[PDB]
Amino acid sequence: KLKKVLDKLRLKRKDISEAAETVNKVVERLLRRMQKRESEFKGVEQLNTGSYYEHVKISAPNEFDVMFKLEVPRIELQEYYETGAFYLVKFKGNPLSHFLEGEVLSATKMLSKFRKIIKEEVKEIKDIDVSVEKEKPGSPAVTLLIRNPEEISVDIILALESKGSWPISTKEGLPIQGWLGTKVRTNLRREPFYLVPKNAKDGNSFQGETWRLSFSHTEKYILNNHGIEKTCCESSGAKCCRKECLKLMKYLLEQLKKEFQELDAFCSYHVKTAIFHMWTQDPQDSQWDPRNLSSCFDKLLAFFLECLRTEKLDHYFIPKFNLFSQELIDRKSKEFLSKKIEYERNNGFPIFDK
DNA sequence: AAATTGCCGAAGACG
DNA sequence: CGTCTTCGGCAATT
Ligand SMILES: Nc1nc2c(ncn2[C@@H]2O[C@H](COP(=O)(O)O[C@@H]3C[C@@H](COP(=O)(O)OP(=O)(O)OP(=O)(O)O)O[C@H]3n3cnc4c(=O)[nH]c(N)nc43)C[C@H]2O)c(=O)[nH]1
Ligand SMILES: [Mg+2]
Ligand SMILES: [Mg+2]
Ligand SMILES: [Zn+2]
Repeated sequence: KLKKVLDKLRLKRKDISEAAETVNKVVERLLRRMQKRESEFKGVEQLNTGSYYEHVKISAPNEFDVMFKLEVPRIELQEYYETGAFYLVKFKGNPLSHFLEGEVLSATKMLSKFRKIIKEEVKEIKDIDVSVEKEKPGSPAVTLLIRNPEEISVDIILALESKGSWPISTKEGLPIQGWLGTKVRTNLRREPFYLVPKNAKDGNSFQGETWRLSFSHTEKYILNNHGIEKTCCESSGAKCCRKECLKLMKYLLEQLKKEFQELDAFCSYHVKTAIFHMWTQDPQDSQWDPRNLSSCFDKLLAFFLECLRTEKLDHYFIPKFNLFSQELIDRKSKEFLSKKIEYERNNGFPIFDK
């Protein structure tokens, strides 16, 4: 049965071809625009991210994530309160000076200009039906809506790229030592880290100047290199069911979110974070044999439910950042989700049949 | 130095 | 399952 669900979740190449062709055209055009000329974003480079490029996108290739990353040398980070994830950016006749607010590089000012330029360029596109979605307060994304004629959304994410050592709140994160190993962990942590203009929610409003850490590049690597054995899922190695379990859990949540508005606070990143923890807890590829899909999915569900119950789901890269804090998600919402998941779990997952 | 190019891994399609 | 294919990511090389 789970196999049948995975078959239906599996993307079709025809859909992939048609969607990628249009998405690539639109993005290539926006990127070229940024790169020329007298703009503060001139040196941005593209990094494709999220579920489509990690091969865990489900049902249809109808949502694409892409970062336009700007390398910003000599930036100084000040942790926003003790959040671990959120930062004020300051510096040691540059283009980003327009976005200053004191010594502080305002995420909001910079994102607003970035968004302005995207919109202007989108207006110039005549051969493709593309519009930009209304702004969502606090979000780092400029979201495009493409009609291909089928609906495809594309999040363009501005990011700052810093080549320095990662902020200390990440020091005991990425606990992959017994799974992917020490060389991998050390090498990953020598790569750049990113900041996206997602504002910290502070009480009733957002702090407009704040940025949030992003490890999209590291996560992409992990998804593509996820076995304790180097040949995991390769042509001369054994297939595991790690990604299949992730797809099923994402589907379960998507389906539940579709019919209950009280689940608005939950997102796929919660599921992705949960399974990162599970892959740490069960590092052996033998624990993710396709023959044991049902059992791996069940263990993931059990862990997720325990996260809910204990109101604790630590960010995988930033252990003191609790995604399931009361500040972020009300206890009642988490109890609501537990009930719905337990029900589906206890009754053969009827929601999988649409 | 911006743009093209092939290489080959991941995984869909098909029998 | 094996073989075929397309798309993405890389970086040399123009
Ligand atoms: N590259 C990137 N993009 C980030 C990001 N953080 C947020 N984004 C982009 O912003 C929008 C909205 O952000 P959000 O915080 O308000 O809500 C995100 C949305 C979902 C997952 O979105 P996704 O990026 O598209 O993930 P997929 O892996 O592609 O999965 P699908 O469901 O299959 O698409 O989760 C929320 N969320 C909460 N916390 C998040 C986080 O820390 N990182 C991410 N990526 N999402 C997070 C979403 C996205 O386009 C970031 O760090 N890097
Ligand atoms: Mg996505
Ligand atoms: Mg998205
Ligand atoms: Zn694998």
